Amino acid sequence: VDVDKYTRARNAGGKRAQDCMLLAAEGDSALSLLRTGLTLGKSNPSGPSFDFCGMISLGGVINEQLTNNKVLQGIVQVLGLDFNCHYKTQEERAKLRYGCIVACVDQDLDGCGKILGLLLAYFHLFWPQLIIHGFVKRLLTPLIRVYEKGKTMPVEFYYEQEFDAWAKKQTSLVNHTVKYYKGLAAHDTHEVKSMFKHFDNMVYTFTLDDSAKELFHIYFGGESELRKRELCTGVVPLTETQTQSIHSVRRIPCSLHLQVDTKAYKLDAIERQIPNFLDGMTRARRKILAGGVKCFASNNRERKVFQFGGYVADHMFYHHGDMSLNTSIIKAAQYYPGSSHLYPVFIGIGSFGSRHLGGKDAGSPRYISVQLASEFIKTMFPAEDSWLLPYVFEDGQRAEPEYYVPVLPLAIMEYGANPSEGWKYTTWARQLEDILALVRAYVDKDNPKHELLHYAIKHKITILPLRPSNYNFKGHLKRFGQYYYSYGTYDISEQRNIITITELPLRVPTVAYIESIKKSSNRMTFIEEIIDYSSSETIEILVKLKPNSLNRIVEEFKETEEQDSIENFLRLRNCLHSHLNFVKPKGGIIEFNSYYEILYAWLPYRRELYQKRLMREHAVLKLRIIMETAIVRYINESAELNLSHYEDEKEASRILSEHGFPPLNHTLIISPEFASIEELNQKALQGCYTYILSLQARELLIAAKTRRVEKIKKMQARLDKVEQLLQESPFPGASVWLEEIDAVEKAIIKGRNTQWKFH
Amino acid sequence: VDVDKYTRARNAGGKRAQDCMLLAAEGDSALSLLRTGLTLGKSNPSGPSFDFCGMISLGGVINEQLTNNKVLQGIVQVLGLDFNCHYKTQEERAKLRYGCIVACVDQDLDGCGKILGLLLAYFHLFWPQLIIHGFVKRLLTPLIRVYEKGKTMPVEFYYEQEFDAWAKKQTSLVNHTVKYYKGLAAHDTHEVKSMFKHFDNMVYTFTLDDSAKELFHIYFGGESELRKRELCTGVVPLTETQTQSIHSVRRIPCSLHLQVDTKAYKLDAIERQIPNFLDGMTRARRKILAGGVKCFASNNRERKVFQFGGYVADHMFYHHGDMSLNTSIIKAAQYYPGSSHLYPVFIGIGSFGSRHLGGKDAGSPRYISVQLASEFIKTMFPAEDSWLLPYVFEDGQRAEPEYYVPVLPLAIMEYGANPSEGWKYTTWARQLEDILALVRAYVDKDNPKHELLHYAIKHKITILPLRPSNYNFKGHLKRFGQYYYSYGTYDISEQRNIITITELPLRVPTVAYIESIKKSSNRMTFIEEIIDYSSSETIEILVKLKPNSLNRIVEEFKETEEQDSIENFLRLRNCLHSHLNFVKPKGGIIEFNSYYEILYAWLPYRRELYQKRLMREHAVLKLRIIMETAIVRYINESAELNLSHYEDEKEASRILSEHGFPPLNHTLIISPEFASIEELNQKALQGCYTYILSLQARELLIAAKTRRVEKIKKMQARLDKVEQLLQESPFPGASVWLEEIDAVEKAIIKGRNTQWKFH
Repeated sequence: VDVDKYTRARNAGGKRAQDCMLLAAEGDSALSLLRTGLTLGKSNPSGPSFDFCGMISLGGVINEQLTNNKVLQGIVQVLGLDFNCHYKTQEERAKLRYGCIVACVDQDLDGCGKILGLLLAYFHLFWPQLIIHGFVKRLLTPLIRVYEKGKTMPVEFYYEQEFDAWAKKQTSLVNHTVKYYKGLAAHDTHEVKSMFKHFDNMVYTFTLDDSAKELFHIYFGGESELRKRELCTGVVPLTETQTQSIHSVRRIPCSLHLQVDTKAYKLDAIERQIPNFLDGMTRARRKILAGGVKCFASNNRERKVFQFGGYVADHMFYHHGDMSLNTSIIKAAQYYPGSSHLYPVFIGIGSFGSRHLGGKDAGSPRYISVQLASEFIKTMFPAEDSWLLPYVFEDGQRAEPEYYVPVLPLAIMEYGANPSEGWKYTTWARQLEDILALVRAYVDKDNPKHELLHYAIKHKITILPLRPSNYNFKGHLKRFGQYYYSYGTYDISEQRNIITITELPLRVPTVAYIESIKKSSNRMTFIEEIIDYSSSETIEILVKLKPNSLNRIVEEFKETEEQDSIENFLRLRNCLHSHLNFVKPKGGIIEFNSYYEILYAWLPYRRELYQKRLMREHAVLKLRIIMETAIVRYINESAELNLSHYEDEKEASRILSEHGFPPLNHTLIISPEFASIEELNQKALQGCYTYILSLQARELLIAAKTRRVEKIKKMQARLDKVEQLLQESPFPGASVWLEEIDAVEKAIIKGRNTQWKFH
Repeated sequence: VDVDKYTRARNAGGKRAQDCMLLAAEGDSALSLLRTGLTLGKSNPSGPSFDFCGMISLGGVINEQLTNNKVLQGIVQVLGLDFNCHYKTQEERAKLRYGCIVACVDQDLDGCGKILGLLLAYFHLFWPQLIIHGFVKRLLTPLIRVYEKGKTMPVEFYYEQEFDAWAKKQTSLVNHTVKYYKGLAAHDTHEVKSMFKHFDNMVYTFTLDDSAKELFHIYFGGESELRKRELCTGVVPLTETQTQSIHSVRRIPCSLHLQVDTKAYKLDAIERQIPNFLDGMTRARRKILAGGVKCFASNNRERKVFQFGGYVADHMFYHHGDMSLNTSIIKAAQYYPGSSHLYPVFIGIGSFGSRHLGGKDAGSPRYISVQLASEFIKTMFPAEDSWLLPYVFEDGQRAEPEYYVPVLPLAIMEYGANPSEGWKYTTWARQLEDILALVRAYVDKDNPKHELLHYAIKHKITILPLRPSNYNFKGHLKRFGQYYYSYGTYDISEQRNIITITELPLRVPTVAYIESIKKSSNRMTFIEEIIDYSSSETIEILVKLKPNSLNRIVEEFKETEEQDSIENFLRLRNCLHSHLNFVKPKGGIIEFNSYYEILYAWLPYRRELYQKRLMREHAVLKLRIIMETAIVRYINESAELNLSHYEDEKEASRILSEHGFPPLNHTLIISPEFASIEELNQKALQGCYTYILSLQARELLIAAKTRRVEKIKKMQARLDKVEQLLQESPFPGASVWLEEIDAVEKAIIKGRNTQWKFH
């Protein structure tokens, strides 16, 4: 009759059992917070205590197998729950040892949504009436606290959207400190006391409606086509009306929790394994790329992998562990035949691995240095449109972007595979020449197939070919039926009775291949020994045969038309199966039938980004021209017309306000940031004033005025060119796209002439 | 007849077997380097190839158990080695399948010294003649390469001392790039080709001498008192004569390798578990403290544990993994009764753990923030003498200091224990009042026991008491015999038949204690249930007894005089066993019989540091006074006496060289660094000149000259005070030490009034 990590309430199971509540803590950290709150003593006389309140741990807890869960068995035992009986009446519910169960879990993705979702699913499966009658409850701790200097009482928000609405109408949010509490352990000692002072206010009840029954069957108890539609749309956050309705009665519908908290957890797991089709990288790889750009921007100096990994964790908010971070960093710099990256983000300094072990023979991160490939990165990922991309915010801090939009589709140009046994994803890189022809035809108006390609977009004609890349592959790519096959190369020495394997299939490691041949009993009866004399980045495997075994091979493998007998005796061919699964930029899962669809879907995103880049540049140039013209006009209208003897902020302001000097916002026009065109327009015009008078005396000289006037002419010439670019026949920024394609191609050619070293 | 990760040489085992060599690679990364070098083809016609050369892996390999090693069995099989036969003659050695075995291991501590030391020990144990006749060899790759711009040929050094001698006489080492190769994976593609172009030059042979036989028995095959003396002295690096003798004949004595490479590996493992008695922290904790000071120096802003852990890895060269780093960071900020740190380095924001689980209930590093305790750290670890401490250099980059010398001995003031099952180390914190009395008496000349204490230092009288700290412990500390015991507190309710435990022993977790009582069958027969209603940082455990079991207890535990029957029925007492094992600052292991010896040994180090601080400050002040006097004298001897129309570096130099302006070194006098007094004297006087003429015109004004003159008087007054401090009766800087002791005490009192929050 014992349960681990369970503290019995004093009144539990007695006459006052219905007044007792069971706190289901997520883990040990949650238990410590509950123990502190439940034992405040005389400091919180009205707060909960160990009277009418108990604790139990939900550690682990991760259908016949469902009943074997030891953690869930303890919850049933302590609550007095009985199977085969439905708690449809109050008198039957009075037999339970506790009045209700309250789940105290973190408000993160690996919190409510997974631990709480399973608890709701477990109760719904066996005792639906308990959820209907409010037996299952949730402790809704504050998510965001805003602290202002001079005030000891913060402003607490239970949802992200609540803070966004409040911050929008809070004018300048400079004197306020914003803290995010995604886990129960994030609360300070004084914050815990405040939460338990109003403990009853943060207890929320779960309600079961008609829509929740279908949702429970989809998310839980089902791993089939039913879940596909739910995960193909993304997470829709709760609206303001829904949030206010929840707080009005402190009742949370089960459907709303599943649609938001549970779905987001499901999508997060997939996003860690499935890349986005816009750039073909997962969120973990984005932080490495975004961190790599930031780390090596000031100086492109060699850094150790573990040293660079610390930079990514410190700056890009990477908290999944250095073991996965260092491995991903190493994979981002590996360059060998059959490597995942045909165009590595980083430059590999040292032994980063080899094709023989499939990159598993990489050196230790302590001795292995890394360096950013500046030439390739600065062209494939332009820095001028990086401000335009949406950015992931981690606890209110800017992190790696939501997605990258490279000049060429990287989801097609690289080899991709997910080691995890779930949501299969395999991508075979298409050759650069085919991809360049398609993109150039789409953008260049003078291309002979420019009109034909645009016609083929709406009808999926696919006039131009897309073929697997044969770079760093001295084999054969043959298309039989609807699948491509990569064939290895072998040499036969009749006099020496030795078969030499000079090439393996496209992505077959040497060590794994030898094991597959060696473990085949039927094939090994013709082989006495296998010797691997292969060099780095080349295959040379000597297969020694029995004295009279070469002849016997041809009558046992039948000499298939598609596969040679030696190519059948030795597994020298493989099928290039593609599982084109990707995550949409807005959220969800998208399925692509062909590599053309991925390229066709990526084109609009890059097309509008060029228009967005020019439109924002046009807005910035107009603001800069106005500011510089006013500064130049100020020199011509200097102390000779209005002196600066006033030397006061208000007093200098009105004297020229009649003249007509605009109160433009400095530090924003000179240095734009991640600000949209609409956001820039309001802040620039309706901002501060102090951009004049703050200049030194030498700027008023005739020589100093000349450079400012010349600067205006330079910006005016640029402004006229931007207008011409916005009016191009195919779409705005078509010529800019073509120029950047050539720059990317030159960087790739330069990186291919060397071993992706560039120096 | 198969061996994993073994590539057979073409001539191995044949007529040319003696010309073949077996390369024993440390791991997969080493194998990749060997494969690249051995297959350079026509690019290296004279280099080694797969002819007369093979590879084998030493992965794992970590006496009856020695013979069961699968990895070593493969080496014996491929070499044709036979037991029970001694290779004392050439004809017997001709039966081996390879001429020699060459170990290709990293030049780091977890390289040669451990993997190579075991290989040498294995051969020495069974076939000593093979080492005598040169069968065992080592591949000595370059350790340090120095690259200078404009030259493609670097300068290679095989030892750290070789580079130090070369860099000492290389004048300004500004145009040279220094790279460290502590592992085989650190070599670039072009460096590997260079190494294998001269492969025979980097092959070194091991020689066995008389002294090596005893050393092999000590380091290997022995875990007893014999190893104690070897590890009590530290590592002595090879001298210049020894290094030159090794390179002259390419023969490495086995004794030299064991005394340097193997001993350093042994000491490194101990240093990761045993702290230094000067500050009571290991090398891992030093990087956290040194990183914490650097991270929070600019702004003391809250940072996540994983975010701060990335900073330590990136800046303090921490490469042992974030799992150990995050755990150590959390332990550095835990503050609860029975915690390891009575004076945590950091301020714990969030749930950092509790006494019930012994700190194991800490929150996830993602949700847990950390903040430096600036008030305590800036006083206990002064920043002005941090430049004086020796510093660990990782690959030529400055890292955390070799040791810290705090104002008070932290090795005595904190609780310490090593979880690892080796080199037992347990420290029980002495109370602050006893420690303050001892240190103050030693430093203050006016203390009544100042003369008595100094007399007691040389005779170990120990006039002043040292007692275990009772802070955050509502129990009893009783000294019986030669050991201290901490007793818990209990309450007995006769009418309720419940025993309430209001206090546990000093360092006994609540959860572990209940398990110990619950697992005792004899004790559990009187207990029906145990309920843990304890609050945070307080103990309240209800023990429910059988109706007639309280009486029976007293006749079964006999009511020992030292231990009460209830204190015996419930394990409410423990022995404060102390294992005072520490690592010496210079290296080695030191054993302390009593806590007085640790305090007595720490005193000289802190005493000389104060003298070193004042002596360097005196030297800096003299240089600053000379520079400022020259600048002031320059204003009085301005263009009126010598103009600056010359405007050339050489031309302006000689015109005032007759006047007598010294060519002082700027950017060093103004901003001292980790430079010794002797180093500072040479560089300051014999440096550059450009400290005059580089000042702006306003500095020559009469008002500007006045502040410079006033600044000289301020420095002159400080210089006179420093001379007075250096002539104090007990020792230089005695009053400075007393002032800093009060500052540390005030910070501790302030941190104890709060819950180590300070705000």
